[PDB]
Amino acid sequence: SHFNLAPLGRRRV
Amino acid sequence: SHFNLAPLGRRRV
Amino acid sequence: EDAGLVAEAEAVAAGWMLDFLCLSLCRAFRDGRSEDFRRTRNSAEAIIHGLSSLTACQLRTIYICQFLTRIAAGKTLDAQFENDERITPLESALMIWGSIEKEHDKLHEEIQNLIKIQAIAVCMENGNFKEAEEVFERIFHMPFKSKLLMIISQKDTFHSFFQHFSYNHMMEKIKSYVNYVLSEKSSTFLMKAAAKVVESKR
Amino acid sequence: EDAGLVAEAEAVAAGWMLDFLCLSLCRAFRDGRSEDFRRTRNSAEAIIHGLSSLTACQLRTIYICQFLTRIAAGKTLDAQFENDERITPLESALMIWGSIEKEHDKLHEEIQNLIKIQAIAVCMENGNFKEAEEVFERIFHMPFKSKLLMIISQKDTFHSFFQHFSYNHMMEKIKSYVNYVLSEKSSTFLMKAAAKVVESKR
Repeated sequence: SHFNLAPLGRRRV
Repeated sequence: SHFNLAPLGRRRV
Repeated sequence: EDAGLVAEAEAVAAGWMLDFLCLSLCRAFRDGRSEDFRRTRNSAEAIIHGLSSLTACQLRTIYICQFLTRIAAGKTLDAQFENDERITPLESALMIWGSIEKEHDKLHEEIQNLIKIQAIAVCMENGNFKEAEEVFERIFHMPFKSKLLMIISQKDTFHSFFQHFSYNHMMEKIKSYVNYVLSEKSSTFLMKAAAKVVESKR
Repeated sequence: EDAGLVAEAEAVAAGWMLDFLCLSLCRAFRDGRSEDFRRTRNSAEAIIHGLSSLTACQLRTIYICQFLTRIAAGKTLDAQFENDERITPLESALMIWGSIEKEHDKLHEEIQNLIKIQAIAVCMENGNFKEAEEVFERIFHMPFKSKLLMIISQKDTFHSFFQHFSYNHMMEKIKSYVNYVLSEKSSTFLMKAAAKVVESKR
């Protein structure tokens, strides 16, 4: 994937 | 709301 | 002052980018380049959200971009463009069309009528007769109100009436309008400067 | 040809907008204007997605924007910037930092080390010692590897070591780098032309 500047989604913390 | 060009979400059809 | 002058320069550039993106969006719409249209739409939206102030001219530009996006999504009945989820894409386009500060000439009226008709037709072509009647109630006026009511009542999805006032007919009239917007801002700064650079290389 | 020349003009303008947005993103980062940064980030992202081709220079610009966005979200441990959900924002920034075609000078090394240290520290300040160790394992090299291991093992979240190699320290070094990027592209077309318009009015 992708040239994302913003997050791709939420991460499991 | 907002000056949206894209949809705000999905519609109930 | 320094920071202020930078902020002003940024406002100026934002205005240039908005115009350029509108122009690009119109061309993609005219050419039927769906993916380019989607991407240009996202860019235009981001630039608009980034504006901290607007002039009347920019508001018109915004409406034009919103109008085309709703039209492009005319048959996507599951797309929600308004806070009120009941409003279909074409109904949303109709509202924007009626808000734009522009002359209500023949073309304006033709487009208005075709959108009203297709707003009902797209629902019927999906077999959603209940929703078609609901769209009718919200919209309705024109000389075809009674005929549309009857067509909906009889569930005559492919009535000859729609053959004439078709989706393609609606699209061609709007493309005619787009050609007008195109010629009107083909001279905006950003596009003009870029064209100059391209030519300055030939 | 006509359509081709328009397409080239659009590519040229897109390149101008990318540079201008990078500059604006850097300034917002430097000034701590969080909302402007977020909006400029969304605009830059849209423009990037709209590019159909890239030059080495533009790739560097993209990396710079990605780097700053990860840094700005350094303490947002629930933000997923990579396909692999295990990668934290600072670890993502670290990877980008190590990819950018730039000289590995003293400042480069200072930033690299501070990011590695804070990637672990932010997890510990959240009480996530298991995740801190996992970040350590993925990252680890530097002369502080053994000390970090010990700090993690002893759960010494506020160890004096972190007081020196703090988040603020990391941010100030990166802001120094931003000042460099800023001066390097303050002369890119769009910004220069806009500044000229603003001055042409004074």
